[PDB]
Amino acid sequence: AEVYNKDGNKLDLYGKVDGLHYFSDNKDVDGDQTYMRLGFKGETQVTDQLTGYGQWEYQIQGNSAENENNSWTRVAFAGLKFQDVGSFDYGRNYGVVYDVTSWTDVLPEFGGDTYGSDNFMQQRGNGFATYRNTDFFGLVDGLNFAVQYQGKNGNPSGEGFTSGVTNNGRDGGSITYDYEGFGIGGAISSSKRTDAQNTAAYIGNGDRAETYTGGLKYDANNIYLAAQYTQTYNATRVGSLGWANKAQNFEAVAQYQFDFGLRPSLAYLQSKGKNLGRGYDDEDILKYVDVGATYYFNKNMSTYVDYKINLLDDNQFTRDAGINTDNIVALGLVYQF
Amino acid sequence: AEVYNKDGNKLDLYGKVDGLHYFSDNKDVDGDQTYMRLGFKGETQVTDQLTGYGQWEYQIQGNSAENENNSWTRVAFAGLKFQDVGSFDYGRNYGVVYDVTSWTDVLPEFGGDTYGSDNFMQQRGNGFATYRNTDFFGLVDGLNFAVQYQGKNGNPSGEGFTSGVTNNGRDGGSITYDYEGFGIGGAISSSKRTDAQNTAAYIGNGDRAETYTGGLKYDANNIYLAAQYTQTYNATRVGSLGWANKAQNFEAVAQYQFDFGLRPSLAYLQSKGKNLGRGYDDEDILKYVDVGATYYFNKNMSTYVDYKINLLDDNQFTRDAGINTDNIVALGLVYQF
Amino acid sequence: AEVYNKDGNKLDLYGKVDGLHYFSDNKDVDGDQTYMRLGFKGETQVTDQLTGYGQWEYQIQGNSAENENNSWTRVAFAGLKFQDVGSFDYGRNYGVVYDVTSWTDVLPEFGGDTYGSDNFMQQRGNGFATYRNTDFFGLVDGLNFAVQYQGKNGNPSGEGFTSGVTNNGRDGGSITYDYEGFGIGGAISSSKRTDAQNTAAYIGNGDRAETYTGGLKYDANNIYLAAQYTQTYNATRVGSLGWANKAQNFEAVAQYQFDFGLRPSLAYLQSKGKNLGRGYDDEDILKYVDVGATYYFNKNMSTYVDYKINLLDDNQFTRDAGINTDNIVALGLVYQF
Amino acid sequence: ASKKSVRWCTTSPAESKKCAQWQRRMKKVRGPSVTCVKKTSRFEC
Repeated sequence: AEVYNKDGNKLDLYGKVDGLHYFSDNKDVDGDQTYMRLGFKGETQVTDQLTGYGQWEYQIQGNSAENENNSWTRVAFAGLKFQDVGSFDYGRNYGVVYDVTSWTDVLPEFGGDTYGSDNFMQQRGNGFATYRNTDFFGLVDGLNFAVQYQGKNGNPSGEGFTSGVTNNGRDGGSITYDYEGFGIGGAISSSKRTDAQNTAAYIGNGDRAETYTGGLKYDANNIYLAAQYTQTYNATRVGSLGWANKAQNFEAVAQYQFDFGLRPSLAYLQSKGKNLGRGYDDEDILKYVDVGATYYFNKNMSTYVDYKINLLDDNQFTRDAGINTDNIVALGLVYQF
Repeated sequence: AEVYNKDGNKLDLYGKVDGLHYFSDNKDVDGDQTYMRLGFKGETQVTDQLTGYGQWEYQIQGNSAENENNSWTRVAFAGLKFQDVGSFDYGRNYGVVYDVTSWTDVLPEFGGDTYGSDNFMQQRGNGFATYRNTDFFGLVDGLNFAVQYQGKNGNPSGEGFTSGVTNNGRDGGSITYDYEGFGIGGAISSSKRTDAQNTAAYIGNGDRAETYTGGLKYDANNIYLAAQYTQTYNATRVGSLGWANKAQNFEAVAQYQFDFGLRPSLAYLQSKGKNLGRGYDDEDILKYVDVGATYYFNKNMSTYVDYKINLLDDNQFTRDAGINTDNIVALGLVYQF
Repeated sequence: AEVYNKDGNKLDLYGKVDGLHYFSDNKDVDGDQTYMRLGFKGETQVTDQLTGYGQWEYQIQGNSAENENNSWTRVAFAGLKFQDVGSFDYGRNYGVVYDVTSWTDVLPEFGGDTYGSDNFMQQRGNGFATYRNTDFFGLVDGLNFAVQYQGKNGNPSGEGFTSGVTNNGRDGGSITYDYEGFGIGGAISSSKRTDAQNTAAYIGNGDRAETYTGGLKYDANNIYLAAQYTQTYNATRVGSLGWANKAQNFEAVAQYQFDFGLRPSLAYLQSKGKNLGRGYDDEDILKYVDVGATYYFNKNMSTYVDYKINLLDDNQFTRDAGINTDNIVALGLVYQF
Repeated sequence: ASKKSVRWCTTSPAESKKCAQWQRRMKKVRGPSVTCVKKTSRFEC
């Protein structure tokens, strides 16, 4: 909600509670998923060219006993929006690879898991410096691009420590084009991978991590259609088994937003692990049809249903990796401010 | 504090810092108890019948070193208020049994402890779907009732895992009546108890968990009078010993609210463990006269004194349970927005 | 941001995100330091003499993976500002010794580290009762003083537990004078130290802990000039080694604040361990020249550069203590509301 | 056939309602890699 807004400077304290439940054979996603997040957005406008900004978003699970704490930081950064030039922001942000792969992460609840968090630059993680430019400098229009650099986030440990660091399921650029509905967008990224993430513990001759990504979308008059395809080298988490030498990830959504508020979606997603290590071979990391819908009471409240028809078999594979393979359904009631 | 409130939708960011200290012989409750909480309330009003809502309350201890973290989620849910019909809300919420037993949880600091959190539906817990109706449909007045169902919240584990789950100190309806001052209210509730909570680890042949509760209160012209009596089966935490096969809980408060601010309270409460397991027998879980007062500077600030004259003896019992048995005094200074 | 502010009572929800990087040989401070804090100040004005207040400030690291939680409570108290009399507040506060030593903790990033958090009364810690008076009762002017008392914050353990307690790196008054720019200030403080902190684990024949402190400052027309010299007995943490029997700490800053925004600082700080235990002897706990600058886009956004030129040698000493000895640079962009 | 290793050159009638695992379990991981390359009689490859 746009709270404070006085002389140049304006705030938007914001958030939602989401009363969310999951039915699933998988009693390890089963049941109660309530959660909430709050966040602020901020801009002080410093001149007419130049404007500063910040953003902080933070989720806190609301499905556990006062015993238990849990909740983490989603996004936290400051930057400067220059005017022709572009914006810059350092901080915990979304990886660029996310400018295009986001084209399809919009299911009522599911999708946006052919990548993950603190997964190089695919999606969200620490230490991002991003540069963004909007219609190639005001001079060609709904063409734009982003380049970003992330510094090493290494070991908690006693060889390559980093201040603020981690285990390693947790240690680029894009351009995209417009002419009213219809987006194409490429994004390429590449990350040196640390010696910790490189040790015959589960999987990855990991040299750099590379993802290569093209996307399509079409959005206007109530129709939302999009596709993103991207293949990765040494960068798709395959369970907790370490990473996936090659993997081809495909994701297409289809949706219609009704004048009265209901908005069905239909989606396919999958991820095909290519030449994996350690037996295994060619093997599907994710495979599922999504069917579901959400309903907006207004722009402030709503409910959704979601139904992952889970297209993968059990095997010493999935089981190895601890990849859920069952269906789930989600039911959610949510109020956002 | 009523921050944002523009077209239909309205926010109330709120909270308090409570500068709290405890003197007690019990050096395990002794000393500094500072904490704080903040939360939001939300309504968006979707039509004239139908209005949305959200709440989120969250406390953060304020009594330890920057070393240490601690702070959990109190409440988090969204729901819908229908109009004649009633409200619904899924979420971490207060158990219904709390509609009546709250009649007496109002001491300046103590009380509210013949039951606890994540204690089935007695008080506060995850996974609640609640229905409430206000004057038996607009048609008979200051009669209402609530029914609610909470989902299993099982093991963290490898037999009965649930998503969002727990150890087991941590794995309903009410009706209440009005005619100006005077409340009667019963609440009945009942919950299957998991195999985890059922295991010769401390206490409970625990089949369901049943609490049966009626309450009385009287409130008007400065006098606040009330009583809540409830016995439970297989549902009152006895220490960390697991549960109490039969227990009888009684609680009476008396108060007077002065024109100028000060508001003495005087209250009794106990808890009678009936046929316990594992030796023990009949035995008091809690027994104490509370004497205490709070003083309102205005509706935003105040101090209180509170003094649990603690009427239980030491024994391999209390001791086994780790039940506090000394007095305590609390002294607090609070500022709330 | 002064959010709510209606009839007497007024809130100020506030905070910042600070996009912060460290380059350092020391791969243990190195890298990404993003973090944020938010906080609230509150006053309800109760009369014309008497006014209520609250404050709570809280940081949440913004440099780690959603894996990881981290973030602690900075300050949390409620008090009462009387009018001639003075103010009082119980809670988690800054200790009085900080009235004077703060005269010099204003570097763009470094400084304020010849003392620490939860370090008796030197800076910030739990359980502080504070009384402060402004110009010795309205009646001599820019002379004030503070006296304060902190309750024991003992063991988590089985001898001396406290409620809200701690390991021990973690178990007063001041007066200061004004005539326009130019401050002198003295602060004296003394704390009984716990048996836990006194046990031939690393260091301190620790009877009371004692710090004696005088400071000078000069501030008006863009110049900022200041010094603080304080010696402590049995109260300066020397690594994780336990305490420092005698130590002299010195700290001088010089800064000039330019009309357009940039505001260079130059500073020295050191800390001379006298007669340590356990071999060691006399020995520098901290020694470094600070050179650095911050630039104000406006009162709401800005960047900074900081550069600790770190004047200490490696030895079984520093090393023992785990005291950083290398230089560091920090680069930050911050946005604050 | 022709992708690096060796046949099992088979025949027609019920004889191979069975020629399975001398391809999979053969593989399970890889083993001395057997195709089959069935076919009416032995006078084959």
